[PDB]
Amino acid sequence: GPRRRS
Amino acid sequence: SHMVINGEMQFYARAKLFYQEVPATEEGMMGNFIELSSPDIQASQKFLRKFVGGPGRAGTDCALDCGSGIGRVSKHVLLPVFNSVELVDMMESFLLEAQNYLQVKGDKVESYHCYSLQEFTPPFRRYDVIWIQWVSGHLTDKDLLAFLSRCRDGLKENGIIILKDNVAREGCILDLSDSSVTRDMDILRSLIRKSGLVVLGQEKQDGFPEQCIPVWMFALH
Ligand SMILES: Nc1ncnc2c1ncn2[C@@H]1O[C@H](CSCC[C@H](N)C(=O)O)[C@@H](O)[C@H]1O
Repeated sequence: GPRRRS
Repeated sequence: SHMVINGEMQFYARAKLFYQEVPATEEGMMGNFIELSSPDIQASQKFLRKFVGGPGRAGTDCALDCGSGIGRVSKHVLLPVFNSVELVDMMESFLLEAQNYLQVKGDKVESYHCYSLQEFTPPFRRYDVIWIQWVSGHLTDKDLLAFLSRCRDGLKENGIIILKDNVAREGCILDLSDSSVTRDMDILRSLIRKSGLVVLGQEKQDGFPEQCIPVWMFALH
């Protein structure tokens, strides 16, 4: 699904 | 392939172990960004509408939902538009729960294909639309290239592929915990080009928070 910035 | 993975068996085995613990729910499919499901679905509907229905555009009889999970995209995007939808996912547990999750809409689901996509051949010239959402990052470059080429052969006349996924701003991100690679635009477009597909249209997803990787929709054939 959606994923946070690294 | 831009990145070769030596150890594709271990790579794909780890994704399976990851999805064994993912709840078979809309929130589970969204990875605890359930608040983004609605803006995701609303943008997908409008983008679909641009490329479906009309002379030269894709027809409305049959769609394929790739990496369907329990069928969130089928339920709210595809089944309201197409006369029949088929699901393909590697997790039998998600496919079985799809029958309950889809409620009455599941009466238009013709087949639940339990395959990994890199081992799947979309039925020849069967689909008006092939939807590929939040699963392309799990295929290696070699396997995604091959799978996109096979999707093209699964298209009826005037059919299209819709690819919707995270696109990293710069470079790529390898996630060892779920065996995924978030590609950047240049890598993804190169793979799309090399598969024989052309971009008919592209759109950035709106309404997502800034701390998220951008999401893009592409219409291809
Ligand atoms: N190699 C592979 N082949 C087929 N399915 C895969 C796969 N790797 C991961 N998946 C499936 O991809 C799905 C990603 S979660 C996203 C599900 C759906 N596209 C949605 O947007 O709601 C899971 O159902 C998982 O089982």
